Amino acid sequence: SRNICYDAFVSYSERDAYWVENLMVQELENFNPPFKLCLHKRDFIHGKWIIDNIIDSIEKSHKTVFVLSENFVKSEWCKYELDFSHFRLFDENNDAAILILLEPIEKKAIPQRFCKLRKIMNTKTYLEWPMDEAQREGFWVNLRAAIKS
Repeated sequence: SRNICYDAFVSYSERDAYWVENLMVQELENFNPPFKLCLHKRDFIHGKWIIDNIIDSIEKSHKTVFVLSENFVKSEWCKYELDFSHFRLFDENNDAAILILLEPIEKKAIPQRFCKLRKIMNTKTYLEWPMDEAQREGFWVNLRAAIKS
């Protein structure tokens, strides 16, 4: 396109919206230099359809960031379990997604048909949002690193 690319497309839920739209934005969009983000629940076109918003954002951004939380799992995850004929390269070998664990998640409760997700949890690969405020600086450092990895 003209230059309408993005560093990351961030999918998350409305309940976690404050964190993403304040905390993450200040550490990324307001970083220096800054990152260009497509925020799932802030930049989606109203008229445009759902699947177009998703597929389109994903394709227009270098990476996809999932902000995992109990609520995000119940309310937004499924669409990401079962996917269909669009990534001619299969997301499984397409840079992989960046996962952020905003809060802990009782994987016992996590369905079981959520194969991808369960893996994720076990693989224990994700940037865990620290309870200790003294350790959040490092977190953002890791986040930016990952997005630009």
